[PDB]
Amino acid sequence: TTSVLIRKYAIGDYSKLLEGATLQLTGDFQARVFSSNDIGERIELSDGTYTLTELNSPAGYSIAEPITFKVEAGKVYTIQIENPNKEIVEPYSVEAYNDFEEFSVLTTQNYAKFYYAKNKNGSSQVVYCFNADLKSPPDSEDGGKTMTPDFTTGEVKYTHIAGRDLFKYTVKPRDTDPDTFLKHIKKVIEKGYREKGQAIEYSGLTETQLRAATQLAIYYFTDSAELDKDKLKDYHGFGDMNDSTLAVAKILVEYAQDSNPPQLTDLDFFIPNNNKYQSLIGTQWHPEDLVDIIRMEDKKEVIPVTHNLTLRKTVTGLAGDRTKDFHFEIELKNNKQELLSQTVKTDKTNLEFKDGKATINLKHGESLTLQGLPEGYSYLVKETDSEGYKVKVNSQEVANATVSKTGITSDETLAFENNKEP
Repeated sequence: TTSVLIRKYAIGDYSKLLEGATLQLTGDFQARVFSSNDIGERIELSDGTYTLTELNSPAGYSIAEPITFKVEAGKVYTIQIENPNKEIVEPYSVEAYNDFEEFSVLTTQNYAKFYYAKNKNGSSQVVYCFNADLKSPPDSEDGGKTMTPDFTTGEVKYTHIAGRDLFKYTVKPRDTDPDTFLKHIKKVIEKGYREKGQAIEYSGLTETQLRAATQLAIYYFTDSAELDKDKLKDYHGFGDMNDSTLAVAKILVEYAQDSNPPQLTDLDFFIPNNNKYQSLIGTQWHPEDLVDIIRMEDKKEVIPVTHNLTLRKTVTGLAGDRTKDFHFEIELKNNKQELLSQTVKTDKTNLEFKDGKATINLKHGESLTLQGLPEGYSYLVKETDSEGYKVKVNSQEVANATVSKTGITSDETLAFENNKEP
């Protein structure tokens, strides 16, 4: 039918898959639980809608939001967009190098940034550094036949993935929208230097000079590099770029930023197995070697992208009924103000939200913590059966027993007090 690989990653360090996560794949097919490993969980799936849930995560990491995806006619979709995560079956197996042997000046000195990635067939494709400040790919003295290993982590090999969802690999990006950023890169590669012995459209310019201009045009978007002679003179040896090349670097950026849509549909991308080394944007595209990855990312819980919402009830006054269930109507929306129809897990029994709404009940001294709510979410909680009582939420008189909060960036607590004097 259709092969997929479940891969767990850690946000911010993709130098290895995150092992030790307990995962659960559910179908709308026998549901199963498995452990995250170093290559990915290989699964054959029939057409249908599936859900991947993290039951618990490794020490240090928060529980990730469940991924719901859809298999249909041999393709995978995430919930409906085409699966943006397509990656080689054996990760950190593709060799990329820096051709230390190759000499071609920028003005007075060797460019010395001739980065390549070896394809399955043995050929090399021109690649560019995606992280200006991180280490260049392994030096090679024989055109990619043998590479210099890293002293600490051994041979630096790369996972080959599709260049979709590239925003999250950038250190200091100029753009704020991931789509607009992917647009910008695609178009720089497009009018930049892609092949050895290609026609150089721009007069009075070598292959290595267009190559250099292309690289700087990537840094423009990936690391907010400026295209100014004065500010580049100690910036990674780009002070050896003549004014003719810099101008072509400008043209590439100005083409990227114009409204025309990108002509290239996809590009190869490469991630090293050492997070001190830079990721690499390819000039070519090899969908043959890529399979569908259902890719889940765990965030460190010290800086969490999800949050807890606690509701407590307290009954005060001598006439208050402490063995009474008060009922609360919760309405949740996401970052983009869409009503959440999902399963919110809790410290007690899990809560099925429908049309943004879900109802709970609490007696005096009872509480309930809704867990794993997304960044920037909002609530609207009403106590529906407040008749008779003077209700305070977080010690504030609320005539209608209804309280809201939007763009929630942290844990919150709604401590309801239900007073009733005699």
